[PDB]
Amino acid sequence: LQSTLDNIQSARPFDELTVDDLTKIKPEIDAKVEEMVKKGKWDVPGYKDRFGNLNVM
Amino acid sequence: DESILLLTFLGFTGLVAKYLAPAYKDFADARMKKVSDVLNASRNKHVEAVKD
Amino acid sequence: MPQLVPFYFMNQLTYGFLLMITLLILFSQFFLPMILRLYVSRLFISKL
Amino acid sequence: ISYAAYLNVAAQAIRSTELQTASVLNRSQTDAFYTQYKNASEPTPITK
Amino acid sequence: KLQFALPHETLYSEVTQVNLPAKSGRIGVLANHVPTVEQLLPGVVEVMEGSNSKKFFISGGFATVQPDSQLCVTAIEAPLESFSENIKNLLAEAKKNVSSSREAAEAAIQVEVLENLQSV
Amino acid sequence: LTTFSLYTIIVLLVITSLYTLTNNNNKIIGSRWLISQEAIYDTIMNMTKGQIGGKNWGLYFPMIFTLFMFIFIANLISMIPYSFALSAHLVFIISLSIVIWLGNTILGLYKHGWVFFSLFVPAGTPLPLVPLLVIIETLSYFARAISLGLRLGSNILAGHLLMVILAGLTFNFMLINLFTLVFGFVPLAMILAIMMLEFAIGIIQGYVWAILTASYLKDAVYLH
Amino acid sequence: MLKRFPTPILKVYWPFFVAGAAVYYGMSKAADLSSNT
Amino acid sequence: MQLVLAAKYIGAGISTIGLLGAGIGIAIVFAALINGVSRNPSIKDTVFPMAILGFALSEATGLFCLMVSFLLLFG
Amino acid sequence: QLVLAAKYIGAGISTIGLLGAGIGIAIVFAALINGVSRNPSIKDTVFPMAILGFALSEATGLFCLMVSFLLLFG
Amino acid sequence: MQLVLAAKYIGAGISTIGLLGAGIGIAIVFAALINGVSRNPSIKDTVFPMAILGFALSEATGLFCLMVSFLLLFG
Amino acid sequence: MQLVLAAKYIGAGISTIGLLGAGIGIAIVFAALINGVSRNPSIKDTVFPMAILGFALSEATGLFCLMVSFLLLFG
Amino acid sequence: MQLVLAAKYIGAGISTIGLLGAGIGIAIVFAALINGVSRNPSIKDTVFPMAILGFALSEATGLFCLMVSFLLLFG
Amino acid sequence: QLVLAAKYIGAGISTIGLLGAGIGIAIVFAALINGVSRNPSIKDTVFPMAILGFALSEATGLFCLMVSFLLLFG
Repeated sequence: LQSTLDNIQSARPFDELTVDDLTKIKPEIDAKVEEMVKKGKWDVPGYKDRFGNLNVM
Repeated sequence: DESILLLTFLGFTGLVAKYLAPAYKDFADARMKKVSDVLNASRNKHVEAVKD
Repeated sequence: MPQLVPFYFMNQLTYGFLLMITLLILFSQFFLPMILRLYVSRLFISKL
Repeated sequence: ISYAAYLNVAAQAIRSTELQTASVLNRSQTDAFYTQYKNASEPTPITK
Repeated sequence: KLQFALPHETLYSEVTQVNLPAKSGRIGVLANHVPTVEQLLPGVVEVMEGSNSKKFFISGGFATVQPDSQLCVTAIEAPLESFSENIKNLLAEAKKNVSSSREAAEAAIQVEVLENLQSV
Repeated sequence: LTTFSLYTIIVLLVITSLYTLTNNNNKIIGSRWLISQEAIYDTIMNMTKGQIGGKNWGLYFPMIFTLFMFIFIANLISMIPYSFALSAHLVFIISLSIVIWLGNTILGLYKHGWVFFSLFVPAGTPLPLVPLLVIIETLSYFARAISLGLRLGSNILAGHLLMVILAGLTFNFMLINLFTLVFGFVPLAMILAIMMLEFAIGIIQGYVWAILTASYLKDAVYLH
Repeated sequence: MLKRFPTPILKVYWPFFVAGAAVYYGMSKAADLSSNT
Repeated sequence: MQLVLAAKYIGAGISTIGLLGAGIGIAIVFAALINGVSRNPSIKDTVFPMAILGFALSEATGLFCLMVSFLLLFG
Repeated sequence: QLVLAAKYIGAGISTIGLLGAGIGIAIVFAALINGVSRNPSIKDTVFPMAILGFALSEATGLFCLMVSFLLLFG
Repeated sequence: MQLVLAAKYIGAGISTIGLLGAGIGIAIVFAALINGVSRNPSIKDTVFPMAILGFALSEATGLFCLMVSFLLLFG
Repeated sequence: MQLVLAAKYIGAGISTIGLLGAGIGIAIVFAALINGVSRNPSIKDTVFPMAILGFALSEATGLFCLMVSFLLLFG
Repeated sequence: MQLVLAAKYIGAGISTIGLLGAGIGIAIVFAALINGVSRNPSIKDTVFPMAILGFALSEATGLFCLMVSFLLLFG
Repeated sequence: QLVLAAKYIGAGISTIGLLGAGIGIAIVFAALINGVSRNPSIKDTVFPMAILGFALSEATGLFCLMVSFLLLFG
């Protein structure tokens, strides 16, 4: 845990973050994306549940 | 005839750049900040979890 | 009106309906799922 | 149900986070038995 | 001068802007307003004295601009923060109450309160 | 071949730029430009989940999206001072509308059988006006066939023609004597205001298409 | 930048595509008639 | 011949009057939206879809009128 | 000749009839918006009744329009 | 002859004008229905048979007018 | 030619009638705005985008009459 | 020629009709102002700008009509 | 001749324009009466508003009237 805490502090993409970086460190990203395209639902709660969702309407 | 129309378009882009372009910059900025703050919040949160 | 009566109606219309099929596929397989990457990425960030 | 009874039920519901003082709690629930009467004759008390 | 009062408290017993939820929708009073009698519905209420703003959650009551510029507001209970999670727990119960069940009407009032909570 | 063909290609390449360099390689944080295409996504997520919400709403979410964006781009490009009738070539727009309307009628017949014709029984109204209400429900159902196309087409066509007709008139205002050339700018400011309105109503119409062909699909998927 | 995740809902858009085909043929005949007088 | 071409342009002018009705109609719907919102500010999300729907439906009839006009005008 | 002129004129006059429908539709939709703002909750019942009313108002306008095409084309 | 035939088409166009009132009429009936029902939530069961009567009657004037338009044109 | 040219100028005048509906229309939207703001004292932040939306749309139908009017008048 | 000259003077007259709508329109904006300020006296400072704005926009539609009238009168 | 007839006809058409203005003035005054009757006291603020509203409505009517005069007189 000491080591993991250090790993979060000295390397962390958060002042520049591309979906390529999250896809690269976690293929869980692409797995979930693919499952959602397969699901045929393009609403995912997780985008609007803390991250914004301003909309014209 | 159509040079009058092109003049109208030049005026149109002038008004757009006067009023809308700084407004859209500010709007975009505001959202960008919000996304960033949430993102950085999540980073803090997992740091807490390690300590917990 | 010449802009509503060419003789090129079917010619134009062929190129027109081709653009629709192209865009439909283009959105569906490519450009919509790259926004869905933003959605899913946000939910993983939500988890962490 | 009367208008003020309508408001009353709403007020009671409104006393729900907890922080609720004794005066609130007394203002939320009270015990009484309205004793209906006829002419002497008494339809026996029933909780208000 | 505004008057805001409850049986067990007195809150403002004019005051610059007051926003009120009424039978007639929502009503606003700013300085002098013409004299009204309006029954306040179960409500979210805002009172502003200058730019300073205070937000009240109100159980419905009565509103009356008097023709002497006294906005008499009387209601059973008003701080909105105090009302604000335990209420969410209650809302589950209130849905349950509507199911079995004057008691029916009461449970309907609980639904009204549930709507009133959703605004918070 | 046609001029029209070249501008249809230009529309495709514009739309590509909205998801290729409007994107910041897909930055999670989001860029000023890519925030725009998030908001469009959200108001159509919440609109087509709102309209054609149900078990299937995401299944028609790309279709309503390519109907939004096409019209959204084709009413800015056609509003460039020299740029050709695509949406003022009504025959393509109305044809596209009739195709979608037919693709609803067929979708409804196919998915919801011959009780698709129960869509044109609006309600269980008293029996002496039941046959009348079948006749003037099917009539209005294929008034929907042409209304959707004629909405977009008329708006765009009228806008360009209004601007051009006024441009020619003010040309002749500034061609006649100098006392008219003094106060030659005052009608011009009116044309500028009209150009602002025509850009606005093209985006409003762009929302209106995509809600209407969600509304027709709302009727078609969920019976009645 | 670009990424592709297939959405197999092209058979969901079968009535839409079918309607397009019917109109292509009918508009071909209409186009031939309008290109005369 | 002139009589036919004249009648075409006259018929066009006459038809155009029909658009006015739709013009009033749009205003009536938007007036309703404003009044509804002011009477209940939390109505706003429920009313907004209905408002856009109603606008379009109102507009179409005027545009039908305009199409008859264009059928004459453009020929 | 004169017959051709006559159909064009008659078609023009009939098109004015659409005016009533443009107002009509709006009165139904206005009442829908007003009703829903009055109740906060009526919309599920009322919205079907409103779509029926819309159709009927529109239908009258469509009678004008079909009469116009019958005049104009023959 | 030419004048009489002409008068059929022109007269028919003029005849079509009357329809506008009935269209507006129907909208007024439905407006009152919506408005009333929003007040009560529950008047609607009483009000619905009354409303259908009102619809038929408002519509009817338009149908009489439409009949005259066809009679003038074809006959 | 004088007949056909006279028909153009007349037909323009006829089209001009159509503008009136929009003219009343603008006012109706603004009347709702003024009333609504008077009801709430404070709704205006929400309502003002809606008011502009309503104004533009009503006006646009009016402009469609105008573009036909000028198409006949000049053209 | 007599036909064309007649057409100018006639066509002008037809245009003048459109203005009637604008007259009503202006009044509607003022009516709302009076009622609005009446309902809350202190709404005036916000509302009076809105009223003059509404007047101007309603008037503008009228202006376009009146322009067509003057064009038919004088060219 | 035809042009002189046309002057008189045209003038007549312009007279139609006046109906709207008559309605317009009344609407401003109706609001005045309603407003005053509502307040007993708004009247002094409202009275300059009412005069302004009358004048502007009337002005559109005046435009109809002067066009008529130009057509009558020539």
